[PDB]
Amino acid sequence: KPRILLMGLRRSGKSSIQKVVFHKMSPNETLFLESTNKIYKDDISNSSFVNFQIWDFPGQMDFFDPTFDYEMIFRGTGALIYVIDAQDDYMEALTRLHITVSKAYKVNPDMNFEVFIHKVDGLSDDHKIETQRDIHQRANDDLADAGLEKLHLSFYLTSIYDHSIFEAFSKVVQKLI
Amino acid sequence: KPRILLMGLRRSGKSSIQKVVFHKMSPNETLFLESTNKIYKDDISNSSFVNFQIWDFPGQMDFFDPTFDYEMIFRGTGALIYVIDAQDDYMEALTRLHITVSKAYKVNPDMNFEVFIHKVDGLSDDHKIETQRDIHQRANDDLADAGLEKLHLSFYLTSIYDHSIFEAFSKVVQKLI
Amino acid sequence: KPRILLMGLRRSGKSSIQKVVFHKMSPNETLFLESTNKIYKDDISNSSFVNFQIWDFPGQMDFFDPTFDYEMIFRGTGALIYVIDAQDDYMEALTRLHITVSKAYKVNPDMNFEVFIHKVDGLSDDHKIETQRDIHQRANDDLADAGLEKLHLSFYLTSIYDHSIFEAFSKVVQKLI
Amino acid sequence: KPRILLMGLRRSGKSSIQKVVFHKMSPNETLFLESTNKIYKDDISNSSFVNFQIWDFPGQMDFFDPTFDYEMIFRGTGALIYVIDAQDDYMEALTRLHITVSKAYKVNPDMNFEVFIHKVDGLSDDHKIETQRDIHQRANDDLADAGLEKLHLSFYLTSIYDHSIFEAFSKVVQKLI
Ligand SMILES: Nc1nc2c(ncn2[C@@H]2O[C@H](COP(=O)(O)OP(=O)(O)NP(=O)(O)O)[C@@H](O)[C@H]2O)c(=O)[nH]1
Ligand SMILES: Nc1nc2c(ncn2[C@@H]2O[C@H](COP(=O)(O)OP(=O)(O)NP(=O)(O)O)[C@@H](O)[C@H]2O)c(=O)[nH]1
Ligand SMILES: Nc1nc2c(ncn2[C@@H]2O[C@H](COP(=O)(O)OP(=O)(O)NP(=O)(O)O)[C@@H](O)[C@H]2O)c(=O)[nH]1
Ligand SMILES: Nc1nc2c(ncn2[C@@H]2O[C@H](COP(=O)(O)OP(=O)(O)NP(=O)(O)O)[C@@H](O)[C@H]2O)c(=O)[nH]1
Ligand SMILES: [Mg+2]
Ligand SMILES: [Mg+2]
Ligand SMILES: [Mg+2]
Ligand SMILES: [Mg+2]
Repeated sequence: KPRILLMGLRRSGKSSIQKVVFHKMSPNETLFLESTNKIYKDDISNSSFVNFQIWDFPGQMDFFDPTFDYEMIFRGTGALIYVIDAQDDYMEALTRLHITVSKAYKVNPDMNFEVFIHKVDGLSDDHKIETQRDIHQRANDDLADAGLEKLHLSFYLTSIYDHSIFEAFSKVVQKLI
Repeated sequence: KPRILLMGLRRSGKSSIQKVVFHKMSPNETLFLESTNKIYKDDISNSSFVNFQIWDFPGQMDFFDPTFDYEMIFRGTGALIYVIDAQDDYMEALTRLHITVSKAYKVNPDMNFEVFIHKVDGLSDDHKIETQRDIHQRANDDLADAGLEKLHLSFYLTSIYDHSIFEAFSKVVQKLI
Repeated sequence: KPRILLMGLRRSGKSSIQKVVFHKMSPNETLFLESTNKIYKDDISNSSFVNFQIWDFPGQMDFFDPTFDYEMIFRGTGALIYVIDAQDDYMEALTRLHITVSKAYKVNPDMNFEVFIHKVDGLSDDHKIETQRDIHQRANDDLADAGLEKLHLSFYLTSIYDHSIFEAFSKVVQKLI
Repeated sequence: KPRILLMGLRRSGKSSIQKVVFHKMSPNETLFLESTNKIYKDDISNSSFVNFQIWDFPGQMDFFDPTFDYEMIFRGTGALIYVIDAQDDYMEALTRLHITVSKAYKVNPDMNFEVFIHKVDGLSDDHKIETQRDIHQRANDDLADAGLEKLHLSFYLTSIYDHSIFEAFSKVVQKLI
């Protein structure tokens, strides 16, 4: 069944997203989530829903940890959602995005890359658009510099406090089935 | 006990309607519903509610599939709700509506025919009214051409994102008890 | 423990009130409630809540049914909530209110009489006030004519679609503890 | 694991806060909470949340009751949340706040003192600010008079009817981990 990864720096909102979208958590409650220290493999198995697996990662996985066979993980992955906290400085997020998608694409160029520009409830509508544009351009420029123009990133403006996170996650799922 | 069918093209919103109205699903969650591949017979049995059965059909049932005795099904049916996605082109929906209600009426002319012009949260109020008028007129004209003027269609403007789907489904139930 | 009765004509909203306030029912779902045909004794027993019993009656109890010892019921009752559908004609409701409270007061003049002018979500704010005034004056005039000036009615404007039903029911409970 | 106390006069909203934030209670339902007569020790233990213990106290603990070793309790306490009903007169609340934090600080000067100026949904925004200022100044002046300038109070404007209670409680938790 399709496997979707949730990756991104600590505090970007990965666990909140899976809890709100798939486990009926109120967004307000997500403030009390513990920081994630083990990969959590969430089987969306209910007989009425599309069936797929979501892997909620600890933020900022260490690609040098020999416990983690990232190549094997990526070869079995249909989509990688990279979550960026739009309310915070995102230069490190952009660096880690690049490292992550370049490693994934090299082993599975059929993977879909989905960038959630997240926590946008804290931004004005115009600033959401400017933030997406800056992220889009910087991320694509980094890809171009590395000879990875053919690696396509899709961008989404998301918040757990409205419909947008559900719409975004649904678009990601629908591409895989 | 009364039997109500949910029919309509794939993606019209049948399963969403039954989940939101009768199973406490958030409308946002319905984005992740699987396409329905078997008739689901939902017994509304709770001791505090009106008791009736809802049959959630796969979209666009094949009237030529010999596994399905539609005449027998219709003879035991009190109401047929035909769901139309108002945000999409509805010419095929209108064709299939006509085929469906004409077949049902021929075996059970006491059946109530209930047309949910659905997903109206994506329409302006004026466009909702124009869409209902166009559907109403086209559907009635098709009935007239087939000599089925006495077959009455009732029309409802519905969305899972507000009270309207509950109000509509309640009106359908109340007519049967 | 305190006993509170819910009485009123059929369809006034008695069962909706108890379901929404004490059983987490969405107001939208109450459209599908069956008409009540037996007294339902609801023990509010949760260890965190005030403990009391709510008796949800069939609408328009028959005072002439010899199965029902209304005097005994009233002698054990702390408050009687009489629910009136504000969206409907309320002349019969006023007649039945009078009959009900006069019978109750005669056996238990310590009972509290609480009139919920209900379903006010369908009224303008000014019309809510005029409706309460008309009900208040008519009900008190009927009491005066019967020599029951000392029987006090309290009036509340309520809806299951907002905080008002909770506020009203809380006021009734607080008077008893 | 961190221990957080909820203290404050009766009816200030302590139990409502813990129920709404940590037990999915609707704010409307909190109207029916019983007055608390025993300390309730609530272990926030879910494997996805920060793990800590909340002690919901009866309002206005009696420091002279020999059943209660307040010094021992305070020595094991990371934060003390003192809840003040902003809609009510708060002179007694301020007196009891002072007594409480001075006793706590004397045995555990590392404790965090968190004052929730609560029920602010009943105040205008400007009156919220003036109420916080008056409470802040009066509380600090009392500390200064007692030679307790180094005892720091943090102030929060909270309501169970919006995000503010969640935000406030989250800030308190985050300071402890
Ligand atoms: N304003 C706002 N805050 C959000 C949003 N999504 C998550 N948060 C907040 O962001 C914080 C961190 O969320 P969390 O899901 O734990 O992040 P994470 O990416 O799983 N962290 P880790 O990698 O350490 O496990 C929480 O306080 C949460 O409520 C959002 O859309 N808007
Ligand atoms: N905007 C909007 N979308 C809706 C509404 N009702 C359903 N949807 C969406 O329509 C899509 C299809 O819904 P679904 O209930 O699976 O349709 P179905 O008619 O059961 N399909 P099938 O016949 O294949 O089983 C979902 O993404 C769902 O969220 C509505 O009122 N508004
Ligand atoms: N608009 C609106 N409708 C309401 C309100 N309360 C209840 N209703 C509706 O009124 C109808 C009847 O409700 P119900 O609770 O069954 O009434 P009842 O007084 O228990 N009837 P019976 O005496 O026959 O058992 C339902 O369709 C319900 O949704 C309200 O505050 N506003
Ligand atoms: N308007 C409003 N009312 C609130 C708020 N928080 C609590 N309340 C109300 O305040 C009342 C008392 O709440 P409760 O939680 O029992 O208070 P407590 O401090 O635990 N009392 P005790 O010390 O006796 O146990 C309830 O009616 C509750 O609904 C709030 O933010 N706003
Ligand atoms: Mg996490
Ligand atoms: Mg379906
Ligand atoms: Mg009833
Ligand atoms: Mg309490």
